[PDB]
Amino acid sequence: GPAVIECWFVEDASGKGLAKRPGALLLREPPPRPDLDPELYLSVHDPAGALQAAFRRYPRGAPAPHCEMSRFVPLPASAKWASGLTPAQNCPRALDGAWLMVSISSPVLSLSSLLRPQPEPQQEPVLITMATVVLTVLTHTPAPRVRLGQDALLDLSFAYMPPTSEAASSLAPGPPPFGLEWRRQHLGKGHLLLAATPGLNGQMPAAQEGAVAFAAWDDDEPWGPWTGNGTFWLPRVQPFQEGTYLATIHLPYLQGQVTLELAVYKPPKVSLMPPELLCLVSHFYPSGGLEVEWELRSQKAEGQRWLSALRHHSDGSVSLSGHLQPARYACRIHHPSLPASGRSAEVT
Amino acid sequence: IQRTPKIQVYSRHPAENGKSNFLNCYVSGFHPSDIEVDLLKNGERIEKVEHSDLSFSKDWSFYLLYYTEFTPTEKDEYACRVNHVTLSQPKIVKWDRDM
Amino acid sequence: VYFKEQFLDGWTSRWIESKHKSDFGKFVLSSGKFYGDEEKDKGLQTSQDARFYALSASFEPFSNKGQTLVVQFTVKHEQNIDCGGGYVKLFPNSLDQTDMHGDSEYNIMFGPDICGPGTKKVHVIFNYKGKNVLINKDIRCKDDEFTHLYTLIVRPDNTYEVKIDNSQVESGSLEDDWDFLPPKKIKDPDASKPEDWDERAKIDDPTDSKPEDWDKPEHIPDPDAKKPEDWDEEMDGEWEPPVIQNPEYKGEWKPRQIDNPDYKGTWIHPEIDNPEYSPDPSIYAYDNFGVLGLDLWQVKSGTIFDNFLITNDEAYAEEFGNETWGVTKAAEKQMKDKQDEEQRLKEEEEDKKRKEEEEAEDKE
Amino acid sequence: GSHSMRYFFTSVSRPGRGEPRFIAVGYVDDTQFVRFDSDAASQRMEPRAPWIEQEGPEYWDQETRNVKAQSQTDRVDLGTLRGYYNQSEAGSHTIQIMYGCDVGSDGRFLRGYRQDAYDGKDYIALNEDLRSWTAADMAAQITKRKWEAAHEAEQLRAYLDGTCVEWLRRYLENGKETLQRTDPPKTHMTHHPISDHEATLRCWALGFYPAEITLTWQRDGEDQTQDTELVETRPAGDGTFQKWAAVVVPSGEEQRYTCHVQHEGLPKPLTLRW
Amino acid sequence: DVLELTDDNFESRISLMLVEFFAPWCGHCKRLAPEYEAAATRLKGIVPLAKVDCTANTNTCNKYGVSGYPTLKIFRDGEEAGAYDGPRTADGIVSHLKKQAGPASVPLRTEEEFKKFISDKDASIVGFFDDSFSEAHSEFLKAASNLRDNYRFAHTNVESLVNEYDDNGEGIILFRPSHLTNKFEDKTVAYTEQKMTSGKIKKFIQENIFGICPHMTEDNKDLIQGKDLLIAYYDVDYEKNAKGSNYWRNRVMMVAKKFLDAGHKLNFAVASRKTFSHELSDFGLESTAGEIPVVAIRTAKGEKFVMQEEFSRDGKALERFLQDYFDGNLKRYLKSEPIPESNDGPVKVVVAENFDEIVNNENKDVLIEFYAPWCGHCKNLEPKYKELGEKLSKDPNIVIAKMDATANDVPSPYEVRGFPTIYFSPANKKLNPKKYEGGRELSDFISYLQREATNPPVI
Ligand SMILES: *[C@@H]1O[C@H](CO)[C@@H](O[C@@H]2O[C@H](CO)[C@@H](O[C@@H]3O[C@H](CO)[C@@H](O)[C@H](O[C@H]4O[C@H](CO)[C@@H](O)[C@H](O)[C@@H]4O[C@H]4O[C@H](CO)[C@@H](O)[C@H](O)[C@@H]4O[C@H]4O[C@H](CO)[C@@H](O)[C@H](O[C@H]5O[C@H](CO)[C@@H](O)[C@H](O)[C@H]5O)[C@@H]4O)[C@@H]3O)[C@H](O)[C@H]2NC(C)=O)[C@H](O)[C@H]1NC(C)=O
Ligand SMILES: *[C@@H]1O[C@H](CO)[C@@H](O[C@@H]2O[C@H](CO)[C@@H](O[C@@H]3O[C@H](CO)[C@@H](O)[C@H](O)[C@@H]3O)[C@H](O)[C@H]2NC(C)=O)[C@H](O)[C@H]1NC(C)=O
Repeated sequence: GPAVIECWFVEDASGKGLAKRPGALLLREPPPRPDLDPELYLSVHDPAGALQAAFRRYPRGAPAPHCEMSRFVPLPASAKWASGLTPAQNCPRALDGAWLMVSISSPVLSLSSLLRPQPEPQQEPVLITMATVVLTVLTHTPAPRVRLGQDALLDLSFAYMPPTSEAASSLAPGPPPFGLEWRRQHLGKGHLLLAATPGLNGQMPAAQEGAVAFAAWDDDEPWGPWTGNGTFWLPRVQPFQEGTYLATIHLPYLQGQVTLELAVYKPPKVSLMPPELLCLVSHFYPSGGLEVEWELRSQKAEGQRWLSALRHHSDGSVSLSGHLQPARYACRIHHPSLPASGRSAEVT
Repeated sequence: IQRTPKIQVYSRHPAENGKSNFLNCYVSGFHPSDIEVDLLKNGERIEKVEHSDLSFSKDWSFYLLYYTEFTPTEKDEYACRVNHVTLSQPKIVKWDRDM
Repeated sequence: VYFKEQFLDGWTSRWIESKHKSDFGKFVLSSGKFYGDEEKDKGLQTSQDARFYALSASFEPFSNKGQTLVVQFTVKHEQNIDCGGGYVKLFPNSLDQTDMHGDSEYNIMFGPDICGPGTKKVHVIFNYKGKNVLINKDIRCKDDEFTHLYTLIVRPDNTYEVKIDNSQVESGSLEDDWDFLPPKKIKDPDASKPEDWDERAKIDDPTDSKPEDWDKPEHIPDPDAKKPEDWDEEMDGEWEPPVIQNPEYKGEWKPRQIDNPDYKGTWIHPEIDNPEYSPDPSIYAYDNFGVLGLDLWQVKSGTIFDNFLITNDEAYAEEFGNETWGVTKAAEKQMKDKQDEEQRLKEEEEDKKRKEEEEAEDKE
Repeated sequence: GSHSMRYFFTSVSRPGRGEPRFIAVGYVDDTQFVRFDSDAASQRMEPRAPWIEQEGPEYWDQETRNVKAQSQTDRVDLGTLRGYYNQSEAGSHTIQIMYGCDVGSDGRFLRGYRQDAYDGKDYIALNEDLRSWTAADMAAQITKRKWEAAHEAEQLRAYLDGTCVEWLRRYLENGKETLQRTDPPKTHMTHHPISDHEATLRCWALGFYPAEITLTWQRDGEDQTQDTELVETRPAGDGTFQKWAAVVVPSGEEQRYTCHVQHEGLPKPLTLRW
Repeated sequence: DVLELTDDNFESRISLMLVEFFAPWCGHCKRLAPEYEAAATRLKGIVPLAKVDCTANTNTCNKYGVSGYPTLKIFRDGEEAGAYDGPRTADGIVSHLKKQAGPASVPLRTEEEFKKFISDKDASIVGFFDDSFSEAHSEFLKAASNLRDNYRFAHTNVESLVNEYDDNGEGIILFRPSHLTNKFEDKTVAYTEQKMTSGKIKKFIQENIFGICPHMTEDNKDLIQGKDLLIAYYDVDYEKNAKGSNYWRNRVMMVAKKFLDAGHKLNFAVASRKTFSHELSDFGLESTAGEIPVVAIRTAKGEKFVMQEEFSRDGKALERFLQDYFDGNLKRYLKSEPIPESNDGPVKVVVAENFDEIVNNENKDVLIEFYAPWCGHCKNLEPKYKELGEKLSKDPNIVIAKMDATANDVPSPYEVRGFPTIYFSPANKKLNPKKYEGGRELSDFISYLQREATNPPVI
């Protein structure tokens, strides 16, 4: 796909607020562009193989990915359940150098890679600050749309390459244990849906709301870069489970967090009843976005009309009844879930 | 995230003939605060409509309670009209005794 | 009258295009889709998107030393520009009209420069001692498609006044809002904060003394220290009542140490006249002005320039700026509203057509 | 039951009038006791409840400076956020903050949360675990790193377990006459013949407190949660609340249809029949 | 206050000395930074302190082998020494630094100094050598140097002290802490050998410093843990409730001494519940928070034993548990959810509690399936496994099982790396289960139980 991702280096210093500077990545003769700041122009050399292959097949002509970069230093996982990941009181030496959270929030696939760059930009070659990817967390469905009542599959594939350093801590050659953590943040709810630590053993917080995650390294090779699977299988998606589902891959002093908005849609059913016409709408979701239109078959129906309050069914789906007071008379419902033409109902 | 207001017109007491009551138009769930809620007595705006403070809610939405006194009568149909930044045309919700 | 331009095709005789680059944009004489008058609003307009422009006009050389200089011009952003500039530049006699590059040797730059929401400010830059100096003040420049007047006045007392639409928008002195001689008053480096000058002042025992009541023992025997009956002091040696921290323990004896006592305020280094200060009264003066140029990069072409005036009298420029811009503005805005109503009618018709096509597709 | 105490702050950017509007309120249960309104000329924590009225003016000035400084920080935060999101200055944008704690019936700590939300989209929140923050976008991620750097989670944990809960007990004790009170609903139930083949039965939970009530329609002893209709609890105007539940029924079959009303102030769940 | 010991001047200024390697990004170093500064202020003159920002000078950490941050390491006269193994708080650093400041064996010059030294909260080895050139004193000096980081050594030559102690040469006496005095065990133990040898003295101290019932609370932590021990956890704060601690340790002491006279090997210890509250989780003891002392056993092999019975003030429960353990009847306590008595169903619900009863059964072939709740693979495999169970319920010799592997510790050679893993244990092969890593289909399962199990499977 695009070999140059125009991005935005968000600065984290409190004195300068959240000021943005330019600076663009470069996947895979590096094309030079002097406009960018030499510190924030990274030639992403990816040994994991996940990011460059993911955006290699990314559709051509797509809008520019909404990349956002910033500096972050590795702080240990705050949640108690992840303590097993970091049980020592000393920070490993392999985490030397700077760390950048590159969150490519493209409309088709999210991502959150951890780039550890080199100290200085290239002098003899073009101004490129070489960098290495460590933990890529790519989601293939950044905005799923599950019909009410069925289950949702929140894709989440991560890839890890251990930080290469002089000291090799190969005590247990193979895939290190990690902690997956899914979390819904819908208008001040903040429920911990599930937290898992494959490989390691401990008393995890109970998976809530029937959620199960396929969290397991696909490979078990002793050294090779490991591409794990962390999809979220939430069954019977009810309206209260709508919202952004941020998923975090926890590694020793590493966090890869990506969000995705799970929109729930339930196509309505319409009915005209016998004078004052009552366009009654059956169970549907989401509550908003509905637009009643009236037609005398055709032309816009004359006569004054009003709406009814949302009669919340306990499941979450709502139902309203538009009343009009004035061949055939038809009411057309305009809801995003149903075909935008409108599942209209007519009485002749 | 411009959520639409959810009008709920009612009265503090069930409607009865010749008894004062409070047509509390309860507008809730909207965002942002740019709102105008006017009660109507058979199509015309009511002048003395005391409103309550822009009370906030836990789910990041406001809710106002525009209440005015009236004597439930079977000749006029009280209504609540609400215009906002998200809804295209001011919603007009009639006051129903049963609902 | 240093320079006058109303565009009332002879302008190409007095306007010249540089040949420094092979991709310079082409200017066209036009009044735009909407205007206040068909002929009065005629002016140069960019007609090529995402290209550089360089157009310069020569005139009689003159100097601003000892006399007020006023520049005046109207810019129309009818195309709703997203990135570009309406600024103009004053060049000396030595400037080459045919070789005007992106940044030629100029004296004063005055006019808007808009490229995105963040940048929406008037860029006024002056040359002094081989340096381009911008203003430290944030002058906001109008962004809507209507024509907007812009005026600069500099009196020989190194004072400046910037006006927008015949209305005063900024005023001040050159030697105070720029970086000509930034050392004006320097704080004394050796003026360190004295040890006796307390900043976080605190006085102990203002209206209190040692209570001696809170000075209770740290650990006291437990009130319910009942020895177990099965305990044998013979085998245990000597049973003792368990002791615990007393509820009456406090922070020793704090005599209500309150703040803001005998406070002389925060100490600062006193400032003295900087010896590096050297403002010049002739800062506003220039050797000569020979060319009026406009070298600007515009992503979306359609910017109209008209009503150029360079003179020495404030009232003269103000009167002509009024009698041109104000006369234009009315008919401009009413006609514009008329065509906007026509456009909105067309959009509503298109929306109705789309809705009926969608309904027809639904019926099938 | 469980009680709540919350504090809300809301900076609404009003383009054309200079400084953004700033509204700060405090809620014990769902009854406000302080409301600092920036638009009003008083510009103080004007009280609205008896349990807060009997406070010395020094306390009022303390909350005054507190909320003033919070507003001074919040307006700069709104400005920098509006700059970050790349959004038009002409539009009105809202930034909201809230912090509070929930106690159980025994008075001990039960829950604590502080949340921030820009434009109504949850910005950054403190987990109910009181240990880790959750951040949706990356501006919230930067703010999360900033908080974790200072270990202010150990500060808020001090407040939420401490001063928040202590103030909540003090308010519930001084104002025990009006907040700890519960009131059973004066329930009704009505019939409406929508047609000759169906009818609507609507049981009214009317005039109760607090709003945590549940109405369910047992059909022949089995809860028919699927086809029951209900409106959200609506304030009545004089402090209490009122709700409304409904069910569609075959005409003239009102034998086995029980509107269970459950409320804290009731001695036991009640049963209704027509 | 400390000097930054970068590489270019490291060996120049390393020439005791305490240097802490640190990395600015890590929160651990910044947490102890004010504590480290306070320790430097409180240890001026005795031991110099220094900071090293390893992120700049890689050579220092590469040579010193410092793979962590912080990794406080002491340098005795510019010579690498043992890493500081203790709390990173200022108080602990100061305590260990003052311990290092003194010589290997403290030379007592006055009798009052002798009482002051033996009055310390920890055990104290004291040597009495009238002759300065005696080989016993030199051997004691090397013994002190070798075992310095574990025991408090002192030596003296006062005539009264030497005469009141041994007065025959190699006068090594171990004074146990003054707050740990008891009856059945003598407070003072004398060294009895022909010649004082560093190895012999070290072995003598290792076998005699603990006696029967030591108070091990964050000190001597390794010196006791590692053998077949017995820890009683209970409120242990002497400066506030020394009487209760003495009472409970005396109970444990008398029962332990009774069984020691009976002639069995089992070391004992008492611990404060708060200090070792982290270790209470390993024994599944939560937080008793009561005056009753909880008692637990770990053996050298790693087995864990817990009393469900309350620790009686008479001591009957203690001796009962001791004789039970010596007989060897109680089952190792592994973290196990309370098994339901309703183990009915096509698939048998196995827990670590009854894994031996069900899975380790001798006259049946069992197929077990380790599964986790959040495991999506296991949730997907559950219905097929249930159908397998209901189909093969007619086979008496074979039963399939599932044991939750996150809330129930997997026992036996059985080991799970990735859920869901399935294992097959034949009737006469309980020691060598086979890991069924083939397909995951119901028909494949039926085929496998047709291939392996001797008894013909049912449908
Ligand atoms: C929110 O989201 C919106 C999207 O909707 C963002 O909008 C985008 O904004 C970017 C800019 O940030 C736009 O990028 C533009 O892309 C064009 C091609 O697509 C570029 O041609 C254009 O290039 C300008 O910027 C680059 C980078 O800064 C410069 O290198 C380049 O030269 C252009 O800048 C010149 O032109 C500007 C406009 O005229 C001037 O303001 C600027 O100063 C600079 O001027 C030079 O060129 C002129 C002409 O030759 C010279 O005369 C000048 O010299 C004279 O003036 C200087 C001082 O200015 C004196 O020192 C000197 O003495 C004088 O001679 C200069 O040499 C853009 O990069 C993008 O198109 C937008 N998209 C949309 C859809 O709108 C928005 O940015 C977002 N918000 C935030 C906050 O990020
Ligand atoms: C991560 O794990 C999930 C869950 O195990 C994988 O999703 C599902 O994986 C199965 C196994 O390959 C897929 O089944 C396949 O289905 C196709 C079409 O139905 C069929 O032709 C194949 O023979 C096979 O049975 C399934 O499609 C797939 N997706 C679902 C269930 O939505 C996922 O592939 C794993 N890897 C990731 C996410 O990178």
